[PDB]
Amino acid sequence: PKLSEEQQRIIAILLDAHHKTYDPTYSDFCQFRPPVRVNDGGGSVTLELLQLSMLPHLADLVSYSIQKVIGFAKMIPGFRDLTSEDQIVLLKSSAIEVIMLRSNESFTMDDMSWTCGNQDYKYRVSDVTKAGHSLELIEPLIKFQVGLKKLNLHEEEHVLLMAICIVSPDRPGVQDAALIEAIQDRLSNTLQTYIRCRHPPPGSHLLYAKMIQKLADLRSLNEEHSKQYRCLSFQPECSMKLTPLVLEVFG
Ligand SMILES: CCC(CC)(c1ccc(OC[C@@H](O)C(C)(C)C)c(C)c1)c1cc(C)c(C(=O)Nc2nnn[nH]2)s1
Repeated sequence: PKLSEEQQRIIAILLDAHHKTYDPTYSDFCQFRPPVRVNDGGGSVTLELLQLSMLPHLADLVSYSIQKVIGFAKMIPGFRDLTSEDQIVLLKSSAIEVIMLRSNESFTMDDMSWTCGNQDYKYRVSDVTKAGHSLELIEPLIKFQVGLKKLNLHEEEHVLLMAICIVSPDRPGVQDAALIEAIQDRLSNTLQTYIRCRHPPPGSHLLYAKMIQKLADLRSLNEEHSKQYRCLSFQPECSMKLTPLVLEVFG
């Protein structure tokens, strides 16, 4: 097969959008409220909810990340042709899934952590539980990160996957499903063609089907995250540890 001029333009736009919305040096992380790691009885749920020591830092990180996702989405070919109602629905419903995809670049299989520079910005299972989450979310999240890392995606495939994730016509509340489907089909066809033309074997074997499966896995992680966020919101005064953007997107 062959990538058309339009498909190559779409790829060039998305790579550029990524380069403009992802900092591989994590230079802004020092501006977030500082990470706090204290004694909590070996990860006791009770003391983790009493302290929520990692919540202001990780809420700042997710809020920064939603801002970058918004910036990326604005550059997706066709996204600005949608109504403001469809843009909000797509952005709110995909935000945590795109964050999970984005975070894979800093994820390392050496020690199963997200290494964003200094050991202060090295995140593990323990840090997520220190923000109030339980193993029902962080165990399959780690499983997803490893699974995605083993795909060894080209940057072109990585940007196309995040773009396909955002522009999903099957999100609850979407009005113009037909226009969203036409945008995603253009992106999905660009991806299938890219894999056939540029991805060499063995890595290319059933890669499109594996990428689509990661999108289904992301929906299940989104529902679990949404359940965990509701339980965290029952904790008195925890909203003051969040941000207006995080409260709007997840509330
Ligand atoms: C995806 C995993 C992880 C692990 C620390 C994460 C953070 C907060 C989390 O929960 C907190 C939320 O539930 C609240 C309550 C809404 C705040 C959860 C469940 C996971 C992130 C790691 C990195 C590097 C991320 C990021 O954003 N990477 C980026 N962005 N830009 N450049 N690098 S996110």
